[PDB]
Amino acid sequence: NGPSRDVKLTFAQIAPPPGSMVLRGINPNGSIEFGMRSDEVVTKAMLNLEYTPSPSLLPVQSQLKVYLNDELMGVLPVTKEQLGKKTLAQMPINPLFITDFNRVRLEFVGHYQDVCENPASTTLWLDVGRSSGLDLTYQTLNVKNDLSHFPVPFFDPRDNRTNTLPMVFAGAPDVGLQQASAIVASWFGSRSGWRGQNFPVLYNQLPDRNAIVFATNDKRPDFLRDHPAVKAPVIEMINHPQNPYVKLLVVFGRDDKDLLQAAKGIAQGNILFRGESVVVNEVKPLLPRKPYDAPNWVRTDRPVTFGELKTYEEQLQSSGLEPAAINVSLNLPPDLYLMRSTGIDMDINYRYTMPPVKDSSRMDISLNNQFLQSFNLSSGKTDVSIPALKLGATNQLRFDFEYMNPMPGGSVDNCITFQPVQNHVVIGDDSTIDFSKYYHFIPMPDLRAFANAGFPFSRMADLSQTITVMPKAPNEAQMETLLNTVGFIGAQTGFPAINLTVTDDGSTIQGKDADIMIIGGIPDKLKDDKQIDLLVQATESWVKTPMRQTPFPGIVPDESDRAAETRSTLTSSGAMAAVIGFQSPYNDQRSVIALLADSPRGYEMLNDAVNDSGKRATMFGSVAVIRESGINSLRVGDVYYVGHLPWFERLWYALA
Amino acid sequence: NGPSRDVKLTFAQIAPPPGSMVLRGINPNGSIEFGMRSDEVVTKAMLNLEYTPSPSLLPVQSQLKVYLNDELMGVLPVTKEQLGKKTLAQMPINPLFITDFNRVRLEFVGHYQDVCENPASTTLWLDVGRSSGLDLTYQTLNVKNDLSHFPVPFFDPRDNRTNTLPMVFAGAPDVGLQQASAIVASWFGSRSGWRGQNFPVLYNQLPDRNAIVFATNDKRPDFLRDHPAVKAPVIEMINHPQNPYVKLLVVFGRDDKDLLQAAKGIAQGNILFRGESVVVNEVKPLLPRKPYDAPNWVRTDRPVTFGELKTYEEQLQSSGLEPAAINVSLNLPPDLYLMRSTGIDMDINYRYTMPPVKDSSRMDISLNNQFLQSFNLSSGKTDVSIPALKLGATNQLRFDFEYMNPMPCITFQPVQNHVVIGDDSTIDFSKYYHFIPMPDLRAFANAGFPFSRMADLSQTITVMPKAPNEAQMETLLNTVGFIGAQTGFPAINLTVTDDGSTIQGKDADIMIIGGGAMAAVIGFQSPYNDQRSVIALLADSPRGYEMLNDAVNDSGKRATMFGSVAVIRESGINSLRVGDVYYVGHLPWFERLWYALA
Repeated sequence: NGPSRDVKLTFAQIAPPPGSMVLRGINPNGSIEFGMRSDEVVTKAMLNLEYTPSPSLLPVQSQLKVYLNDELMGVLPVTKEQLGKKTLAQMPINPLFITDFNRVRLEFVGHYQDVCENPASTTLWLDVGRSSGLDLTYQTLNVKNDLSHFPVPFFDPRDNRTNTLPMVFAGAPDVGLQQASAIVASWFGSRSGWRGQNFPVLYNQLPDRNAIVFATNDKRPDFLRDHPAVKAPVIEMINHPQNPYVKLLVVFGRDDKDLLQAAKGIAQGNILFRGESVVVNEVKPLLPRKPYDAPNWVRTDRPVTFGELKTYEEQLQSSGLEPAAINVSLNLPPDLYLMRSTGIDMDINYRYTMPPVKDSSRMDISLNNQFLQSFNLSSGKTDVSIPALKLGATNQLRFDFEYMNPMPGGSVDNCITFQPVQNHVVIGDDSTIDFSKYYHFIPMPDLRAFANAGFPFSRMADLSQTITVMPKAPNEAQMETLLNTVGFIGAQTGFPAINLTVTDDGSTIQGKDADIMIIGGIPDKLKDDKQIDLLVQATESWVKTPMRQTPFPGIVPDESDRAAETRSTLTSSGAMAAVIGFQSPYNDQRSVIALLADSPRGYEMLNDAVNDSGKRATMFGSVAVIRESGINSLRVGDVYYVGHLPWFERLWYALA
Repeated sequence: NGPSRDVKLTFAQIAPPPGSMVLRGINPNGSIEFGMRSDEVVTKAMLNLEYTPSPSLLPVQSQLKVYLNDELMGVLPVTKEQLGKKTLAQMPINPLFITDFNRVRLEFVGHYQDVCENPASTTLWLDVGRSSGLDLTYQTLNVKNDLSHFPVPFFDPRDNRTNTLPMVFAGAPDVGLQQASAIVASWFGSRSGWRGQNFPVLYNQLPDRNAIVFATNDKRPDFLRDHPAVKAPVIEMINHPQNPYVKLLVVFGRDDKDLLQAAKGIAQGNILFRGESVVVNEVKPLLPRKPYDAPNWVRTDRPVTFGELKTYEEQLQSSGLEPAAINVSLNLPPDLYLMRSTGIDMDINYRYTMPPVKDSSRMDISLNNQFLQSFNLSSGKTDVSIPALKLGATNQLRFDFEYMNPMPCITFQPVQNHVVIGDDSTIDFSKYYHFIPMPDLRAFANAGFPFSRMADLSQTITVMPKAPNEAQMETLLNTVGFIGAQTGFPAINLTVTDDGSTIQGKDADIMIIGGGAMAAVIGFQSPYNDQRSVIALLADSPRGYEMLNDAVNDSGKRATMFGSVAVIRESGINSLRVGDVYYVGHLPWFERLWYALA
């Protein structure tokens, strides 16, 4: 009935970062994870395995077991012909046991002797290659047009892929339509988060996937011509006119103000979505946002507990003979002034299963893949000071419990066989880390801060102090750039950009206390700015190169190194794009971030760089050149500080 | 369909000859690391091994495991016929798992008993001969003509070999063409610093490899007498007319001024390179270079943190059962005055995994394989003083963390250890002075110091013959590339001349190139300025020029150059200190008085 879709899930993508897995007698389990959308059903599942059982393995006694959601799918005994050789195995997977979240676990049973044997012998291994995969077939279901499960058909949280959500307009959008689409894109990005954002833009065209359609009583796409006129903003979930398995979210309104009201209702009142059509009556902003109040950032009004940092329950606990590391994500306001702090105070309350005798078992605390401190297990609330030099906008805290498991072996005459006992390790939810004793002071421009948190615009999570400058009649590429650059900011903040202001004149921003975002090229007034270190015309580009580009500089800007050495102007037909940042001429505390492209291919490259988190993480400094090869960043230009340092700190640190 | 290249690698750790690599229970791992050029793929790979397993090993329980990027390529179980005898075993390597950086690991699983096994038993060993290695067959690809990867096909950073980059002209170059070629060679040497640099020169002959072609409207090579006339300096990436795998970079311009502008654009504005052709419109300098601002050298204006000495992240940390040594490279300007103070102060912050009980675990600090001082790991700050007499050449600072790994029969899984050297560790060089007697060829052969005091070679004039030969251009390109490699910066402001009358009465250093085979390097004081100097690169025969270039590009030969005059002949390299001795610098009066009194 519904359309089908064949996917191959290679172990290198859905496995631990190495991709491969060596199953031993002491660590016999290894799992892969995959989810299923609420509008899809698996009709055919097959697990292809490429593994090499160790020689010296007893053939029929050594086996490899495959589990799906703790249900046995089959067993692969190690035939004598397979000892020490690469083997190809096809294990069918029953679709009746596939649910929203699915774990496929490989269990290895291994024996090398008919007599006394050591489970931890290093000769009992079976490594599964990363070329192994899980072939799946998905069939789309005809879900009913109910506005409950509102995001589900468009963004499904059970799907870990990039949320590709097309947006359909009648034509070139006006300022109000651009603002409403930006609000919707920001909300969808905040919902999708780490999965990624992608908003293809179609003008008067029906797409082949689930999409959002913006319509007005006057300006509407072709397929909505027969739709009756509306008296209020109406949100309808209708079927695709040609594909009943494709859903359309039609945001209909009398005009741009009605569409804006509907977008705000989507952003702030989606909990009341029901039926097949909803009319938005009024959204009342009772309370404004405060600086640095993004839901995805660490609160700075009081010490934050580890419970408020975990994203899912049972995250701060691990079990097993060798328990997996515990990871806590620390997201901070990018302008936290930590250049002077000796260290950040962190009180850790950790519980573990004590080994019977004193050994070298320990718990290792690692920040951003760097070892910080170690605590011996054979020893309440421990005080740990983490240096602030390596604290960025996005941080990862890892707690590794290295266990030396002393298992007896008896004597030479008489052996003993033991059953290993698993260990339990817990990091308490009462553990706290304090970030409330620091000020907001950053050496702008910081394209790293931009690409990591949208800082100049995410200082207010609703983007109320941000103005976006767009061309008069933007095309699909420019609208895609705006939607993607708003969606990724929404993803980092966790809050939709309800109060974002989009302008077109380019001169109304004069004398306004707002950070500026430029998409369709720098206006004439700001084009002659002396702080711009990179400008891209249709085919002519010039850049300013710093005196010294240290690969790993300290947090101190070192303005002597950042001084521009030479300015080189080059012209070519090859595509390029750039993101630049400079001080606003109208306010010393404000900033301007401009996304520049010279061609459709340049816009494609810029959009890909914005969408890809890995490509974004490579942006730093003041200018980020995007080419076919990749992204190259320069730390060039003047340094201006945004924030307020009280005179207490300045006087205290004047005398060291 | 392209050319193929065969290489043979050898295990990294191995041992000094005539030793061999032995894998034991403590660390049964042997690794081979190699990088891949972006224009090459591996067509056939194979690991040849010559190993002698211990005669007291359980045969089939003991195995050899080969990994490639943490992917098992195969296993080599020990056989009863192989116990105590030399065994030759081959293991194919799948090219599908080869990436930019590759690691081939040999893992040893050893067993001598069924119960009560001691991992530290002396009977668990596997000797691997030095003849064991990896046989690879690279194949050259036809890469796209994109300047976004501008240096990739000419100088590949992932290539560890010497970068041989032929330079093609149209004839005897003029002064402007010489200057532009020198700028380009300086930039390429700067990009390929610690690896060798060689720039063969051809006058009207296309080469068989990647090359840089300099052409003007009036003067073109024979194969370029079809390109339309250009109205601006143009840099173009084109295929070789008879070999689509060779690739050429064509620097086309109206005249020598346009070629110079294109060279400066290559040196500075390479971040804007895109497409198959770029047009350099204007390279406008804004700021000059201060002395001793070469990026390769340590800062002399403020204390240097260890983070700024890092070439890659995670260099200062190491993990494992026995963590590997941590190496920091220090390049010092070869004029610091260290005849007054005892040494150089160091502040070191290091964190480590504490052993469960106090033992003889220690950290060793080594300077150029010379043991300096050991510290004990038990409780982490540390203040050290380093004597400084290795100016110019690169210095390796090694931190070796040796753990005793005490034994708690009973079988246990060993726990890995983490050692970290802080990025806030500080070494100081800002509060010193610049003073050494200039007429030393060691300073030249190590850093190009008289000319490298300014990275851009602003205060340097080069004198060349009227109609230079291929060898006469090659020596200039080689020396400018060597200076660029030592500095880390292109020589954009280098001045070349054809007649010696311009250098009269100029406050700038002079580098003269002129004339069985004899090659001589002469250094003496500049007549027109007491603080300047002149280094002459003289050679009579073309063979003499060739051996001079070989000496200047060979590190071992450069290490045998000292004094004021060096003479290069087929019998060897001889250098005798002749002439007077004078000093350069700005030593204060009271410091001079204190030094004289001391």
